[PDB]
Amino acid sequence: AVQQNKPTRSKRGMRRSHDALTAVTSLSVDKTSGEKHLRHHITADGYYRGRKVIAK
Amino acid sequence: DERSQHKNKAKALSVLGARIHAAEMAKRQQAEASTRRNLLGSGDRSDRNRT
Amino acid sequence: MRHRKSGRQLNRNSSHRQAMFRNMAGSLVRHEIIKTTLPKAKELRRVVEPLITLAKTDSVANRRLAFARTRDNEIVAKLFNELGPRFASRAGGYTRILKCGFRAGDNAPMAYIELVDRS
Amino acid sequence: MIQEQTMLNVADNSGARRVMCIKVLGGSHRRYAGVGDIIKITIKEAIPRGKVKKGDVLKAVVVRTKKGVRRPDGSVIRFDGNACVLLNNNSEQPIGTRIFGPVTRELRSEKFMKIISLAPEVL
RNA sequence: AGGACCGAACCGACUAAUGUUGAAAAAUUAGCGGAUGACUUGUGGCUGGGGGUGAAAGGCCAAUCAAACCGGGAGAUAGCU
RNA sequence: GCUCGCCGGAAGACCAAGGGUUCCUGUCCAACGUUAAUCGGGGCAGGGUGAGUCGACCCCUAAGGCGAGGCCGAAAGGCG
RNA sequence: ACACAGGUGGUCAGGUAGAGAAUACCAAGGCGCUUGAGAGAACUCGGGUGAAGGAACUAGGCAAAAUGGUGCCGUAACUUC
RNA sequence: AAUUCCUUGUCGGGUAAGUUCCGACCUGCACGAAUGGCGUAAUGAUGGCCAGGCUGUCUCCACCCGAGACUCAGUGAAAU
RNA sequence: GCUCAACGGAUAAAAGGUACUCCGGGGAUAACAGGCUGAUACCGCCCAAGAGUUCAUAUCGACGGCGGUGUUUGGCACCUCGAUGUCGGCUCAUCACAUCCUGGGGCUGAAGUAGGUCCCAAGGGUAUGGCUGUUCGCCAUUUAAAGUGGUACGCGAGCUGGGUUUAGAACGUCGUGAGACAGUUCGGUCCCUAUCUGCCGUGGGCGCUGGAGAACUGAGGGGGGCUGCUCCUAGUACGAGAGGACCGGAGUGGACGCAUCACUGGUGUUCGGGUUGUCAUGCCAAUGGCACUGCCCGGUAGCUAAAUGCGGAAGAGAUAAGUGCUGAAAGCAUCUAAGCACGAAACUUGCCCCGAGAUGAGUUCUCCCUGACCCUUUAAGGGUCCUGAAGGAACGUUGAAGACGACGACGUUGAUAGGCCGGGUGUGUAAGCGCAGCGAUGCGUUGAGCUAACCGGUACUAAUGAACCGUGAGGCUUAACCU
Repeated sequence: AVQQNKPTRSKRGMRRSHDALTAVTSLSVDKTSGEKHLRHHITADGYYRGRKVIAK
Repeated sequence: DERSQHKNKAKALSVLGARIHAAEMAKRQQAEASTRRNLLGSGDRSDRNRT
Repeated sequence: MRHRKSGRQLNRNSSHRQAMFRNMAGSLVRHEIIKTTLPKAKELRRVVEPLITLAKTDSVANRRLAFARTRDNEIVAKLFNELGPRFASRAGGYTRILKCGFRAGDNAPMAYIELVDRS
Repeated sequence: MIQEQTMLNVADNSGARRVMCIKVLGGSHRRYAGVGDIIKITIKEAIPRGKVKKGDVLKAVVVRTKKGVRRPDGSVIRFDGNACVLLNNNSEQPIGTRIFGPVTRELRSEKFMKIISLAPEVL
């Protein structure tokens, strides 16, 4: 239930070695407005795949 | 009875020996009684072997 | 295991799910575009598209059935007078999901769901 | 599907009315008994002047189970109650001279020819 | 009429489960006993430590009871660690 | 703002006891809220409690306290 | 010690069903309990259902399951009637 | 026997099988007459045994509904 | 002048209980368990008077003797008293053979069936209940068998808490008493979110010498290995009869394991209906919310056992105890010393699964890359421009795959998921209208309406044009060919 010897900072780093986040590989460029956005998601202006899907 | 196995065993052996001796003694008494009962008459005048 | 099963539980009991989907379907056909989380949006289709399909043919029985599944007479009236003739030729797929990022408060993947011919 | 502590009705006129299964014979660690397999039973209720008394220990063969039996075509015959026929403890032949209720085809063998002969209907 | 019966408020805590770094330094859920009486409760008062009080368990006397707590003798003593 | 659900002999409303501005308005998110916070019982500033009849104060006593003189007790003090 | 599933005396007492202040759903009124979103593994908690058997479980029918209201017929040993 | 060590004393009932129970027997280690003896209707969240109904308690576990467990975002302990 | 007798005399003067307890210490010292030893316990062996009608050794074996195990009760106090939780039960096991069953064999006081004893053999299997807290034991009924033991008399950071073992209370007994009992009887809190080793699964990184996609080989490892009954041989061999085979063949079961939902069923709060109380949609009618899915009746797919398919083998190699052939040492005899044959569920294969991280990193098939230059410390060196392939990853729709990663299908040249159309299934004659009845309600339209996860289709919705990672012919030394 509890430890008998204090784990090292080395062991702590070894355990945390897989806890790293993964950056997005590449963003997509909208074909009309030219801005970047996450793949399969609408752009920050409200466009998606050229057409303006949501007003503002 | 006792905490010691050796004493318990000794007591058990003594009781067992007494029980066997009692059983043999009782069997002898029962046989002796039966034989005596058959040989002796009822005590009435009818049961006779000599007059 | 849940082999060949369908339907997201969404960490709610069945009555809550039924009521929530009824409310969400009413809201969607009222406003023509609504924003909700991606699994709830994907599950909302299976309730709002049969209602429109039912609404395609105007009849007293169909209206009572739509009323039983929505409990909002204004919603039923709109469905049968507008959404039925508008989608009278479509072979299903009267909605469209557009993934719209992540919610600020709880990082839930949000989406907009709208009728295909909204404009 | 008869196991220990199961009460059964009696299908013959041997004098017993309600018996209880206390062992399923024919194999180590055996769980259930279908039709046509011996079980060791005790008599828990009898008629006033019959061939057997209450409390006797003897064998019996099961003729009807509520779970039923299955035939090669996939069918199943289910009965409304579990019933057995009392047998002699050594010869394993029926004590009574009449059978009550129907039985099934699973019994037709040289061992229980008497039972299927006396049965009023063999399903 | 009744320290009568069934059964809520109210008082209590018999059984099980959970919880045992708990929501809680003893409670919650489902059952349970009394429920016009030797009942229960609010406000105020009285009984002080070798003393009180006890339908009596050495129980309770401010989460502490085979002698409360606070200050003092006091840095008691300790052939023990 | 429109739906959904929960309590409803209470999870609604008004007091005493206890707390002492936590009440209302404007404004701010550093610290407090087991998350975000523009919101708050959080910070800052201003406002808000109106009585011959409600309650306390006042007149009167119960249990009980204090107790002129008094009795008793080494003193302190106890009882009245 | 907490924005704590605990404790706190008095007053008011609506509709329908119900004997009822029990219980269910509502009115007047007030809340959704200050982390959410997914997924639907073992395992844990609180529940629902179950073929054939019905206590074979176990220290023990522990716990679950079952009975449950009103009117009427009928009701044994024993008894301090 | 709330009491008997030897003891599961012996017999009978209940069970297929009963170190417990019930009814007797008396060889009462070591009951006994207000530190009361033996019964006793009613009463008991009292101790033991048996029977009917009922059942996942079990043979022997299976599926389903929610709250955790698992993943993501935010805050972020402890015993050792 | 002191039986100051505890006699170098603590005082002239002194007994008990603590389970209501409490403090300072000790494993300096006991109970549990471990350690050494083996009196005791269990299992063997040496001599052979005797039991066995005669005959020690078929089976036993007196008087005596020598060991093995650690195995009961002990002996010692070496470990722990700044805590090593303890009897029995549940769940889960693993090892030894002094083998309980199955397998092989010698002798028999072995006619046969069935036995006794010993040797070899641990591959598999090795009950359910009544009674008590029970281990043990007795009893009922099976079984081929209901083994003996080790593992802290295995297992409470997995479960229990009945007994024992705290505080309450009583009975018998002892004591004047407080209290005490290997005397009993009623009641009596079992905590821990796993850091490391271990184990079951499942990934990330790098390596395997250019990179990549597949399919394998098998060094090695795991799983599995049980057995009854009936029939034929054959009522034959054997036997006076009763009874009744070896060897060999066939069928059908019990337990266990793997797989599956086609059949029989369970679940199926996502499908349909019946119905009670209340509230809402203005109201009737019809619905919806709440009352455990309100209570039920059914039930699709999926998951499941009780449901139904399959498996344990046959065969080969070398053997154990054992049986032998030929044969001397030792003219004979002799299974052995040379040589040769047979022999079991044990060993190695044969059956199933994992498996090149097998760093000893293996094998085979296929695909992709064939540009120019600078610098100094001149070498498996560093840098710039152009170039980005095969393939992978990321994102999306997802799955009878799944905790999350992973694995599998699909991404417009598309049926991957949702919807839609048709069908199937489940529920059981919807709503509206008309007719009969004063009315509840019945009949017709109507086997209607509704129908999830199923089946066959259909681009209607969502699966983007891209972009990212991965490079640009792959070191040295020998050997055999090629020119």
